Amino acid sequence: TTDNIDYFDISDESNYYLISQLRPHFSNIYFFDEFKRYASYHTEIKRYEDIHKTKVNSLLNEASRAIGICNRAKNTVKGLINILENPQKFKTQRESYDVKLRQYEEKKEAFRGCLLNKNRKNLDQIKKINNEIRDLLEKLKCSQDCQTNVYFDMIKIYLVDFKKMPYENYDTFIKQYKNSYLSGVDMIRKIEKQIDNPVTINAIKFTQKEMGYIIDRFEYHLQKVKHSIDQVTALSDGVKPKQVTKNRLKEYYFNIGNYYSIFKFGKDSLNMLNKALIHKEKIVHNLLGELF
Amino acid sequence: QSALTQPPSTSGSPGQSVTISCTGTGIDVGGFSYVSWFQYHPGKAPKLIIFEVTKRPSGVPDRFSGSKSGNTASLTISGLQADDEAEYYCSSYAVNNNFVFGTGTKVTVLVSPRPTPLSLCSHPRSEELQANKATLVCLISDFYPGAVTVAWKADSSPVKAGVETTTPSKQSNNKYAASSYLSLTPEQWKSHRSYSCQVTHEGSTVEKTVAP
Amino acid sequence: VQLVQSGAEVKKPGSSMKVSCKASFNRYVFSWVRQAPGQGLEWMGGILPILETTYYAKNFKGRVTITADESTSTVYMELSSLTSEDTAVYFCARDEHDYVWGSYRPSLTGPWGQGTLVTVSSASTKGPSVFPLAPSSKSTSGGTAALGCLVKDYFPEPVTVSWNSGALTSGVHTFPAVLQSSGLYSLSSVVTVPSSSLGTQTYICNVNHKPSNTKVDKKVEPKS
Repeated sequence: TTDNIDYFDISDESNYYLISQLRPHFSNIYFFDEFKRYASYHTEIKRYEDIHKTKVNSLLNEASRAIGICNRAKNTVKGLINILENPQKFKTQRESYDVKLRQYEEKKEAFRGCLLNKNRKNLDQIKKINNEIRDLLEKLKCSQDCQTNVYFDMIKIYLVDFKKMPYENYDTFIKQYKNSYLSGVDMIRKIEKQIDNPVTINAIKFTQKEMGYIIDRFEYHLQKVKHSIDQVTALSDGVKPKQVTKNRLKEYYFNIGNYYSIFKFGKDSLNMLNKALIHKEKIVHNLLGELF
Repeated sequence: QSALTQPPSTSGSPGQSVTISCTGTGIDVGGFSYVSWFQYHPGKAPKLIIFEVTKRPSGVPDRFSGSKSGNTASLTISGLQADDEAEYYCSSYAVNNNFVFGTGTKVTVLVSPRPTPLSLCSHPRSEELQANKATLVCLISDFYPGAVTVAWKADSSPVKAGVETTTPSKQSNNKYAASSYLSLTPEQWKSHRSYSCQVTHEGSTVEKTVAP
Repeated sequence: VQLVQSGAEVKKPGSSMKVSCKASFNRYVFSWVRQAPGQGLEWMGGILPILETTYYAKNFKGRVTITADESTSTVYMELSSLTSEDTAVYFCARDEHDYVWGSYRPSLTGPWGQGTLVTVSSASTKGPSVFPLAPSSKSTSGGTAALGCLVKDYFPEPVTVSWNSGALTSGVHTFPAVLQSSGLYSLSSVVTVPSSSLGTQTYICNVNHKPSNTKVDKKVEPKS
């Protein structure tokens, strides 16, 4: 009996952008918020109110406006999960399990695609701001001797922001979950032939089918945060050039911002995927006790 | 996604260094910190040389060292040896439980002599000509490196039909071997004065000649 | 731990082929990687038997299927609609750790299989036609003349060539086989013997082609 399904995210066919039900939905919006701090430094591009007020906010509003069109699909799946993952509520009506299983896969994929199809134009605006950031960064007076002091002043801040996240705790929590989850798969697969409880066992199978999907989503950002933590740590210890070309600095800014925005994107998801995992395991702890 | 990029050939002298690259996208290499390398001997199973971009397995010598920076991972083999001559692949995890390899980088060791091939040409036998078939057996051996080009001349006339040449093959003495064949007919065999087998290796051509 | 795959297979074009991979607790993922001649390694797909999830590369959509049996811990890979381009050396590679190698699955830093070669060819099993290459007395090459046997038109590989029932080893050099346009193989084996023995010593090449149950011994004599 879950009361939230914000763990559902979808990736485009190109697999470059990620859309989530939690604000700001996109990983690149966090990068747009961080680019305003980059432009806040340099004076030749210090005009940052135009990007903040016009493009970014309208994109964040158009993204929040797009998910509201899939609210009926979100509330439709939320009702089908609570009925299927609870045998007492599933047995109230008399629809067969295999029919409700096929409806769940079709009703969920229509909601996921609703988040992607209603944001095709928003993804096209994400590219418009990335090219806008590149076209704006051309206005710097530097060319071949661009200073990187602000580039390394930022890395010192990014190392401190990484210390607030408990990676070791998240690494121990996920391994604690995958062991109690896999052990439950062996238990059901060992008594399904000796126990005559179809309405409850099949419902326990329906819950484990979701839990494996959350671990696939919870580990994605964990891999991406590990990328943001490991790559930035090497930047503070690697080469520290005082002068680079203008195009190389555009690759310097778009690199750390792509790492930090993904970091802040993974920190928000894992905080939700934490409760999303625990809730599914609380049901199993009660669905198994109800079984015996 | 797309297969990772690797230079097909990398060279290095013994006691010096060599650096190979591994270019990918932001969804395979530039996405995760799980980029592995593999040394590959043809015929046997590959061996993991590098795990997690820069972690070395047990037993791997300390001279092997990998790295990465953004979208291009690079492995460096220091203090080259005769055992380091093999194909070196790179790999990386990708989104949605996808795993992609690389195109492979053939590593060579510049610690070897360069002998010219010794060609041995054999004319058709009496038993083969009695079966309405003819095959000129031209054999190549003792050449370094393994890169020869074979050309056949039928009585000072270049012949291109019936020619079949194998790819080079390393011998037991670390040199290479190859062979070529020329399928003919008894009439074409008894028509010309003599056939030749020209084998060009490193700009130097060695030719043998047989005649009825 | 160690992996053991099935022996070499030779399948006809269009047929269906399956390859085994027996392993010595089967919670790891088991992948499959091949290498076409002159090509690079290519991951095909994996299978997590604990979760019953099967992965497949995009280039193989429906042609590869991966099954697993917990009783014997054997992962099978079956490739349907075999073409002449599928001839490669197929490996099976498990992951390093079980579900706890951070989150790098399918990672292939674990143990590998010994390898299984698959030859896709339309040619049929044929015995070789061996011809004796007489030693050219005109070119003795310094007193150590050369004779040999020509193994022409045989299928499939390989063939074992010996001389004097293995008694003669010095000078023997069996060259690798050639693949004609007709799909049949051909090779040669040459010995370097002193020219003084060409008129008194008998030399008999012994070619053994087990797939066709054929064995030919040819008497190589000087030209006369």
